[PDB]
Amino acid sequence: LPDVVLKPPPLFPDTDYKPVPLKTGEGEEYMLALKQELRETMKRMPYFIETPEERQDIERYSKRYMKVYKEEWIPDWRRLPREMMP
Amino acid sequence: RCPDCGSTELVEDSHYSQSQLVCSDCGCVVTEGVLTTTFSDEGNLREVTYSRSTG
Amino acid sequence: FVLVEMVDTVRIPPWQFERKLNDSIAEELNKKLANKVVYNVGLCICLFDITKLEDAYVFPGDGASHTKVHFRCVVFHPFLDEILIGKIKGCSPEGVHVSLGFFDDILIPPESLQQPAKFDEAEQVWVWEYGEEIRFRVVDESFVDTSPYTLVGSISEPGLGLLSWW
Amino acid sequence: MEVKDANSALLSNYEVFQLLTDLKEQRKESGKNKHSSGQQNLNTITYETLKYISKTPCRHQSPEIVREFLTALKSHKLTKAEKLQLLNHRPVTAVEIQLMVEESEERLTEEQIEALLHTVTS
Amino acid sequence: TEGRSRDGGLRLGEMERDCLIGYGASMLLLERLMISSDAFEVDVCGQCGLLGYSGWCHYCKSSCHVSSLRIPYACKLLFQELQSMNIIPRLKLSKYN
Amino acid sequence: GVSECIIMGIPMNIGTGLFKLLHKADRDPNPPKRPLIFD
Amino acid sequence: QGRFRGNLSGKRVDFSGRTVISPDPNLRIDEVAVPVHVAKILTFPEKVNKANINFLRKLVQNGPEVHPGANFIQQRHTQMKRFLKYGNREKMAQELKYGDIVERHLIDGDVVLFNRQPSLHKLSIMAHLARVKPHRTFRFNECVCTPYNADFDGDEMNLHLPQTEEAKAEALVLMGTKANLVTPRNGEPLIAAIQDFLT
Amino acid sequence: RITTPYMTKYERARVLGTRALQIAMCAPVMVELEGETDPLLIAMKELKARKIPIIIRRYLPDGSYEDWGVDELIIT
Amino acid sequence: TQAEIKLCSLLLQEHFGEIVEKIGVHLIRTGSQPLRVIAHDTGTSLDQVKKALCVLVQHNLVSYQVHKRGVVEYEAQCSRVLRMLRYPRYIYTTKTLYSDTGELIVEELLLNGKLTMSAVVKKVADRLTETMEDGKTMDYAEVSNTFVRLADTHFVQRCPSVPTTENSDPGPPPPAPTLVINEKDMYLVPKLSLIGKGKRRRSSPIPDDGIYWQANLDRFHQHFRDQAIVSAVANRMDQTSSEIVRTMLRMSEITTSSSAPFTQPLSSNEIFRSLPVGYNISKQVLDQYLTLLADDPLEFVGKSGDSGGGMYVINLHKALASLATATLESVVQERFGSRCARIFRLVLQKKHIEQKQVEDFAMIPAKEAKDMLYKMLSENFMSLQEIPKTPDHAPSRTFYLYTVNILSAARMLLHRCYKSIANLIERRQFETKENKRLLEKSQRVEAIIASMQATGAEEAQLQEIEEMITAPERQQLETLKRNVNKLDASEIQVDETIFLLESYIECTMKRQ
Ligand SMILES: [Mg+2]
Ligand SMILES: [Zn+2]
Ligand SMILES: [Zn+2]
Repeated sequence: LPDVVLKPPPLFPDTDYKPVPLKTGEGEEYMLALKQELRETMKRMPYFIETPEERQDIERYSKRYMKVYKEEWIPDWRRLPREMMP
Repeated sequence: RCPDCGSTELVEDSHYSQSQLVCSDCGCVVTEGVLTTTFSDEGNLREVTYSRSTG
Repeated sequence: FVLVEMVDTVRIPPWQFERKLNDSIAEELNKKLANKVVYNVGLCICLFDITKLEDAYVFPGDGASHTKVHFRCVVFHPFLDEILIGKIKGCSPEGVHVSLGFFDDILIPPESLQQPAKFDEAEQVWVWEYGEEIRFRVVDESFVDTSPYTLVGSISEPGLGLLSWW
Repeated sequence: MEVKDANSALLSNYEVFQLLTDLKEQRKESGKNKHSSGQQNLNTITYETLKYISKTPCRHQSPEIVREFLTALKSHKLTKAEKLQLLNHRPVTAVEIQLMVEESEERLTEEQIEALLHTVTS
Repeated sequence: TEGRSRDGGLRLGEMERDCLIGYGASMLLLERLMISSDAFEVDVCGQCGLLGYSGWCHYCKSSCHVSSLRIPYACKLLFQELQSMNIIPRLKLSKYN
Repeated sequence: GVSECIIMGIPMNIGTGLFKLLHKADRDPNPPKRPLIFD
Repeated sequence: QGRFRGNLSGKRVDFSGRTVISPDPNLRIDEVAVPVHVAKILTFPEKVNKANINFLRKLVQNGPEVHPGANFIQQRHTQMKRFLKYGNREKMAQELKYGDIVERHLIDGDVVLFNRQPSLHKLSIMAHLARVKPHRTFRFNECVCTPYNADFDGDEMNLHLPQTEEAKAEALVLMGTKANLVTPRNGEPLIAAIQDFLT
Repeated sequence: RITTPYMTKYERARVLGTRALQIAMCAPVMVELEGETDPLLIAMKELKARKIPIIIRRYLPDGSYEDWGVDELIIT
Repeated sequence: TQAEIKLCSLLLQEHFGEIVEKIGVHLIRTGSQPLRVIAHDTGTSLDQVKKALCVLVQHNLVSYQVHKRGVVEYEAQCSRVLRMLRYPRYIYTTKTLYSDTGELIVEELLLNGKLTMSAVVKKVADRLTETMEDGKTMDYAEVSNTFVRLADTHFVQRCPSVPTTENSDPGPPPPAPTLVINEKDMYLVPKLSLIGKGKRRRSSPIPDDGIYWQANLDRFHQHFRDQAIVSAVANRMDQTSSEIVRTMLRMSEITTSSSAPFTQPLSSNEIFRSLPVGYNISKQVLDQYLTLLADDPLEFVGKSGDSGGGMYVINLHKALASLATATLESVVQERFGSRCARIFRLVLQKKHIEQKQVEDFAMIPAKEAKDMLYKMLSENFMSLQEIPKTPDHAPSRTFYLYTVNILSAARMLLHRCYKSIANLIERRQFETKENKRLLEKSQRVEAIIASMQATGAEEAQLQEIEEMITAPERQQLETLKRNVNKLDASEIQVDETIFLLESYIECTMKRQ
């Protein structure tokens, strides 16, 4: 007769095997730094569609002093169908 | 017991085919309605004994 | 504070039919959202105005009136930068307990950023000196009905100078 | 139950005080025992917040007063949050806008503070 | 229950409901077959479409879309029985207006 | 359908359940609005 | 015996009755005689309002042992039911407030559904104004037997009592006997004279 | 306004029922009742007096509606 | 593909935005769809749909097709969406193969999808200008040389070309240009005569129009397969043998299609001359190496003929299957254990086997091996045949033969890797979001330095950078960072594993 379970199995059963330590070297750190810098570069690039800011109420002159500016790229419309023009 | 007056004089009396508990002091009902098995169901369900249940 | 565009259906019992509909709507709405925080919205206070008041339906059930109403009411919900001036009603060692004047004793500043003499040693110490103001950090809401709170926010007091009181 | 805008439009504490006084006088003019007995919470919040506001210098303002204050501050190109907080606190002492209030760097200009306090007194 | 030997009330046979429909007494029919036979109160989360309790939704782990609804107890029993068979009934509520 | 309406315990559309009632109360839709000064 | 064919298509209800049928020509064709014993059992929950406060007070004063009385009282605020067999009913009547629920006995003028077990056309079930009588059987005017197809040969006659003002008015207006003189099949009047009246 | 100008029996039944339910909840009365304790008697008294503050909202199948006051409708 | 869709949604939300990822997910889930139904079903405006479609097709993540009545139906490329995860590895392998100029070339191609000669050389020169100082200038000459070298190595290929609308159907324009791909100009680099220098961002007509160039990730995957194969060979037999395999694969890089069961026939005589002079070897030693690699049970290489001395061929499909089996045995060993790995390899060698045979051959007693068999069966790695003695195939009256299939286990393991990467991205994004307050705090403390960094930057504020309350909070930040770092690196490592399994899944599939 299997014993009746008085308290359910834990949300996490502890594991006997541990994860292997990751790779070490100049290549891995270069990988990581490259990926992290890529994160910001793709954030800054115009291909990153910024979400529309909202829930701002009233007007002021200070709006003109905290303006964030960035250039806007354009696609090649001869490769793109004409239907998708803004 | 009576929730308001605290009187423990709760008596069981049969109404027009309704089982309920009413306090004789304040005539306030503390528990009404009862659930009983019907013959159509008692004939289908099967009774179980302690021995066969425990194995 | 801030106005919120609030939309709700209000049920008016028939025994108030003699009164004007708008006034009964306002009274019921005031009774209905008083001292009651709204999840991800803030602490509602009182009704401001009633914008839209459409037809009053009657249902085959209760038999009273139901009117869908668009309106505006004021709530408390800082914008993570607002300056507050509250009173210290208690101070736990892990964090002081400030209360806005007669408003709510639910804003808990964890004492972690004032001048580097930070310790509340449980004999009710306001501050370690070299009617208390507040810069509000964040807001948070939760559903308390986890069993058949919810607006606290973190509060920070940096080196504002505070020449009036050290 | 749905809310369209949690930040539709910020309002000054003067409008809050005005609406609260109007609600108080109407409610005492519309004294009903049943509805008040059902929910005291509206009475408590109204009375407590009204007392809290009246303790502050939030009284003795008018729509003309606050509108002229806003127009005067508009030339000063200050952020609306800080000017609202000023009208919420009435800073007559220079130190509050100097240190207590934010955006002190590059914005006080060490000459606009006097006019700021003058407008506050108004 | 069944009858006099079991202190049971009368039975609205299908024909009686047919006559009631023919008259068009919608509210009378609803009251007779729901209020006077088996009335129950249920909570439905508009997001999940699933039943809830005490104005709470376990499946959605929330209470921001609950609502009250009167129901026949037999209907709720049928819903739960169908749930047991993994045929989950998702109720899509609509405003009365 | 009526069958499920009885099953679902909701009023049927046929008969008295067709039209909606409206309580003729003294009301002023779109009442005058208290203007905000700060905005 | 399953759910679908057993309890979903049709189901049993309470607040009903079944009694032997018997004629009574001294009643209007929209009226039905109800035995007192059934009247003392069937109760209609009346909401205590400004119009009928004194009426409900008197009915409560009568008690359950007298016919124009009540069996239960439900308070507006708390949902405790007060059974009128015990406790001074005069204090209880003086304790009445508007919005309370009083389960008064079936009294004169209450709209009551009246039906026969074999149902063929819609006139098999109607609504009548109930008048209480000291005898034991359901009585009504015989000019109404033709829609019911009853013949006073020991037949049993089902009685239903609505518990809602909306339902009560629906029964009175739609299935009122005066409103269903003609069958919908061909507009021929079903309620008319019968044997010993034509003669 | 193209539907029937007569006030059908279903409309009468539902209006009378809702009015009786309302007055049963201590709703205001406009027909100065003289000792009529039954709500429905007061309801049809109101209907005869044509002083019922209820507006029928007839619905066409498409969704379009039209509103008729009880006084505007012709009772039989 | 539910895990694939989830991971693709996470990646698209991370890299491009929200309205774009909604449309991408809808296309992935629905396949080919016209634009109007896309806008209607997604609940989005027409203009936002246009924006998402253009930013997607510019990077060649989605395409369009023409159908009856000239309708334009858009389709998504879920594999292409997963491909952006391997961008850092592509950058690393380009940086190793060639100078950082080619690294920036491929990086800009990935971040721009397709670029012309002028655009790519201008961008690369500009980005190379800031990497240096002292007034030196980059010229378009070296950038052009590196780009043409990359294209000739087939790492960069031309976009499908816009067909000549004047030559075919002059008149009513089709709704879409209907681009076509031409094999012979995928590497035909046009000349840019003009040479100049990129601006160093002081902040104070087109000779190459119609031709666009994109990273040829097929070349990257072929080179990565080469690297994996030579790494395995070096691990097993000898470094020199792996060098020989790498040399012959390099010989066959351009001569063989990306999808080939076998490589070209290569003889040891030309292998000797093609070998770098650094490896001091003799002809007979080369012959012995090649013969023993042909005798290697891993059967990476094969003779396929005795002409031209020792002529040899490599087994692409066999080598990929061997690599997949090695990865499978490694992961099952790491998660279950050494003895369960022994059982797995034993059943790998013996395709059909009974349970007691496994016990006897692996020398594992009862109640221990059988639990491993039951577990590794329940994890869908293992299959049972249920050979019956009758044809009712029913109760205790049939034999059960253990049989493990490489393909199914590889497929499910690929799904598991997808879900694992989804979990890692979810955890990193959740930890980033819950600490965005400290993120903005650190951003502000570094902005105090960066903004007004040389103009009026007093030293008397350098000591005020730590004055902000992040002094203990940086601790948390550091932990977050390393955790973030760890997660990213771990995810990248797992990505390589996917390239293994998918490669097998790609090579085992012919798509007739
Ligand atoms: Mg008979
Ligand atoms: Zn009591
Ligand atoms: Zn839910």
